[PDB]
Amino acid sequence: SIAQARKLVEQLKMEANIDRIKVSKAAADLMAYCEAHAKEDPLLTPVPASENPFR
Amino acid sequence: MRTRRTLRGHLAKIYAMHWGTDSRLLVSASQDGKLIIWDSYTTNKVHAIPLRSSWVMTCAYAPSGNYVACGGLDNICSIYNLKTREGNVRVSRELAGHTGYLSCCRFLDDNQIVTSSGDTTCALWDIETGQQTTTFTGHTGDVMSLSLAPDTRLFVSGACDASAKLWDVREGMCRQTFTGHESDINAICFFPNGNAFATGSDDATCRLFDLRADQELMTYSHDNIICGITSVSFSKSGRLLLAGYDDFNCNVWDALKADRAGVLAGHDNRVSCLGVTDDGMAVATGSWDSFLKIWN
Amino acid sequence: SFEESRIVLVVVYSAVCTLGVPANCLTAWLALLQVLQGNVLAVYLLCLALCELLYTGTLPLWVIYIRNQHRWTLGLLACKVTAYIFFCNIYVSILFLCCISCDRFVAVVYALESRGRRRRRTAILISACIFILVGIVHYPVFQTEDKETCFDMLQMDSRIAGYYYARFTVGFAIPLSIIAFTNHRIFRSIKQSMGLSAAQKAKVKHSAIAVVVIFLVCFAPYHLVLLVKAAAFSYYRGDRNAMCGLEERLYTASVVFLCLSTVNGVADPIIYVLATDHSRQEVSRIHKGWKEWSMKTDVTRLTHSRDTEE
Amino acid sequence: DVQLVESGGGLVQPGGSRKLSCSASGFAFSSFGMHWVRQAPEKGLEWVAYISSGSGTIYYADTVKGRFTISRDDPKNTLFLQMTSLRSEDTAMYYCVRSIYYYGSSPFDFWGQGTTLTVSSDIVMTQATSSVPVTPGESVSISCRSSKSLLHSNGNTYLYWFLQRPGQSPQLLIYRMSNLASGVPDRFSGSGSGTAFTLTISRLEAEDVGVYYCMQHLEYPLTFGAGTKLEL
Amino acid sequence: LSAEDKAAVERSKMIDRNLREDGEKAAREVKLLLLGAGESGKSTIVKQMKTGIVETHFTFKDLHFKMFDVGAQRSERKKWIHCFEGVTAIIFCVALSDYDLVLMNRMHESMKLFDSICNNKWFTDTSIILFLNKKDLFEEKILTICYPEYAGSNTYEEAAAYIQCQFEDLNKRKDTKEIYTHFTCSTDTKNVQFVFDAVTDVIIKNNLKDCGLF
Ligand SMILES: CCCCC/C=C\C=C\[C@@H](O)CCCCCCCC(=O)O
Repeated sequence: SIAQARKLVEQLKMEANIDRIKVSKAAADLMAYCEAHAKEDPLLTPVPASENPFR
Repeated sequence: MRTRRTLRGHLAKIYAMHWGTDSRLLVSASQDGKLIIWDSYTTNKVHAIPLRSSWVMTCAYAPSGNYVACGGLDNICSIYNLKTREGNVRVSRELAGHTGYLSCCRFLDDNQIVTSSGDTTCALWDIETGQQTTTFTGHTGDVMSLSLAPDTRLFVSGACDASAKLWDVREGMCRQTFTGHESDINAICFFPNGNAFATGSDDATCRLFDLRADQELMTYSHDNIICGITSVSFSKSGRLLLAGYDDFNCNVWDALKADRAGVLAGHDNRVSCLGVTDDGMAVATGSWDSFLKIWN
Repeated sequence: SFEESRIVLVVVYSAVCTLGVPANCLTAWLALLQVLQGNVLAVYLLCLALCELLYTGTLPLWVIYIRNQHRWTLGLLACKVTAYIFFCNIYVSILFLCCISCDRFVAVVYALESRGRRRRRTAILISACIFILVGIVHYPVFQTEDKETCFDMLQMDSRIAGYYYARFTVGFAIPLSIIAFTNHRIFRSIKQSMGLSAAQKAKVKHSAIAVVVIFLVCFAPYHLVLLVKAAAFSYYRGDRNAMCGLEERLYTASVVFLCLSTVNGVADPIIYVLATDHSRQEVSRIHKGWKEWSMKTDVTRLTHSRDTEE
Repeated sequence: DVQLVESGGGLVQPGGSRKLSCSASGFAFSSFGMHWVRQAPEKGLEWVAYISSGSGTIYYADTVKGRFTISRDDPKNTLFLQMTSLRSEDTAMYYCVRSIYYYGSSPFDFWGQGTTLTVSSDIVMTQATSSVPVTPGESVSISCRSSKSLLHSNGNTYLYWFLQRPGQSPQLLIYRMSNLASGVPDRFSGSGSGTAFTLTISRLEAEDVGVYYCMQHLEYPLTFGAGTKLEL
Repeated sequence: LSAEDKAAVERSKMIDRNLREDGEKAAREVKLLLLGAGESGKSTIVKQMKTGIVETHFTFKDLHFKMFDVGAQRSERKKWIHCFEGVTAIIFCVALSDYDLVLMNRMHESMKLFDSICNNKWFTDTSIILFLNKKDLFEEKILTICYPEYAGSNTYEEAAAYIQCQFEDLNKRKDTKEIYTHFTCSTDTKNVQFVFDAVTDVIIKNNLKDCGLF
């Protein structure tokens, strides 16, 4: 099992170039994506019967 | 929050499902040996696929809709042409390059197909040659589920390592190492933005991640919830997280806050697969009680 | 004498009906509860429940309408319909017990053949044939009307009693032979099988013999007071109109036999939940669900109350 | 690919009966629904008969009821149709037609060679003119005028349009007003409102010559259009 | 609501009739789970009834037998063991002459596999059958190498009784489960006779539950 570590640790060192964001800005992506498609979201803003084809 | 139609499935059991691009048709996979393409509005099945290998655990519906992929533990992935001149369903080619059990097949493109297998590695396949172009290694556990981005360029897979590893499709290179799980990742799903993803596992804790952050934003856990998680899906606008559970009921948590927004207790059996349409009108739930049910 | 014994008997009929109605009413619903994940015996006991309590409930209805001293305020069309319900319910119940025993035999011995034949569609086929056979038997019964006393009668001719002896033979004796045949073959096929344990062997012996014994001890002595008619009326020694004591003793015997047969009729859905082992678990979880939706435990209410008082 | 060869289309005595059959090979005729279409010796396609995949539903036309019969054979993989009481209007160049039915299926996609049979209310659709002189390279349009609207309650209209190449089997151009058929160039494109309909022939060249037809698919008695010649 | 909808109804009825017929045809076959461990005599057992898992079909009298051989899976057992929840019988093969081979002797680890598979939650009530292998070699060579705890005679009958007794003592959460054991001679004509009588007894006892009798 000695050999299996070798290609593993370079697999760690090829992840030295981790892209970085801030978790508050990461969640800012999450919240800012919501209102873009919230006008077509039928779960929190369900479509009434005339625009609803699932009746 | 109530059932609008009940497909009632086909014969025995239901393991995986995949919503089509049309958002009207779904594919249903089961251990019986029949794959059924279903219609949501008319509650009428539109296709039936016999299987050479009865044991199947995954299904993929192509974004074009021309092809459907089914596979199992037989080490052979079968891609079927739905639209033929004959009108039948014929497997385009056998894909036998793995030494384990093909846990999840996904359709990046018509040409490029991503398969996750019990060989503890993933491989991009080309339908013309039946040969791996890029093989993604490093996952110590057997990769059980992969989630693909909308861009179809970067995808993540998850295994029995309690960890997730990102992959670049072009060069076969591990892009990120996510950790934080306490158990095997039963299922994984990608956020429709393409910037984040959240997972669930047998430790009854849903966990949110961002690809660039490589960090846990917040965990979704309840004391009464000891039941392990078998499926995860998202709404089109966020503010939602649909999640199957081992407690014989599905639950809906808020994406941002994870309150107990929706209690979903229709199915009597373990919710094997949970899928949401690409436009997001309805949620489809499938289980081994032979029943398929679509709610709104 | 006859009037007071009859009136206290029909009061006890009303009491037995009041004690027995919710059990059979719930029995139908439980049969519908199993019919989705149901075998052949599930829908057979469903049809048994749907054939039970209709006459058994409506008999006390016309009792409490007019306490029967042969008074008929109705046009007697309901009394003929009444008899059509009672006799047919008895015959379908007994031959249904015979056919469930036959299906037990064919399942235990011819186990390979049975699984294909145990579709629920094959279950609802023979039942209609049983009922239509009883209907052809009852068609002359409808025709042989003399516009006379139908509650009880006795005569030298015994034409009605001759038809009743024929109905006895075609409806009781051969069914008993079938029941005995299939149960003793169950006995032999169990004791020659060694894989099943001796305790389970004894338990199925006890259950099957218990069902056979209750069917015998209830319905068969009635059949004895039916079969006595052939000899007794044929020699005229068991038929004298002026010597009314014979009519008295046969009438008291018939009303006591009718009382115990109605007791067994009430007990048939009770037997449907008693003797089998699975019914203990199903009745236990039904009791748990009844307590759950009744909210009689009130333990969380008790916690809230002891928190509020302090 | 597929093979549809009709059998024994010949002379029939007036008022008599004759078995016609399209021998079939190379497709899942077990899972496919089948139609028949009549072609009078000069002008006019109109629908005749329907047999479904499961042989349960049988739909006939006004002059077709009773006097015709239809049948099939799954192990030998072929299709029969018997015609009795044959007169002058009963003579036509019948084409054996396959049509599978589900969401997004393309009915009336393939045709046979023909039946050379010579002896001796309803929705009304008419195309405006039956003759349009053209030039190889300029865009033209032809319009089929129905009598009632084809827009169903579900919001999807049912409307299939056909091209007939001179002397041979026809093709399907566009189905349900928006979907081009396979093997068809994109230069053909249907358009129009829910009641008025018109073609968009663009940059026509020397293979578009022939007669063009329209059809409704909102009522079971299907009736094609009159046909419009597109001469050079 | 037109000819297209009626035709879709006919096709949807058609495929359901085909599905029902195929399900009834498939339900007759008896499913068997083989769990051969290494040199447990897998080639021997497949000869006696005559890259993933290997499926085989053998017919005995009037009864069909589909058995799935899980061989060289090389994966975590839990993730796919439940796929065989509906199987009627689990056949186990164990070599008896592997009492002198240490990789942790093969017998002890085989016992651990049996303890794990018996004590699971999915197999609460599934009848367990186990076979033997290489018993003539075991009797010929024989004790102290693998089981000094026996402290008994090297007589084949006595030793084989001890070994089979200890293996049948692995009935954890097997109150409803049964352990049919067999002295497989490895040359006995039809050791499928044990399987047929065992599956017949299971079918009989489950038929009692189908009637609700037991
Ligand atoms: C012998 C003394 C006189 C009192 C009458 C004694 C018994 C009368 C006993 C009754 O079952 C007989 C009445 C005939 C009913 C016909 C039944 C028709 C049928 O259900 O098949």
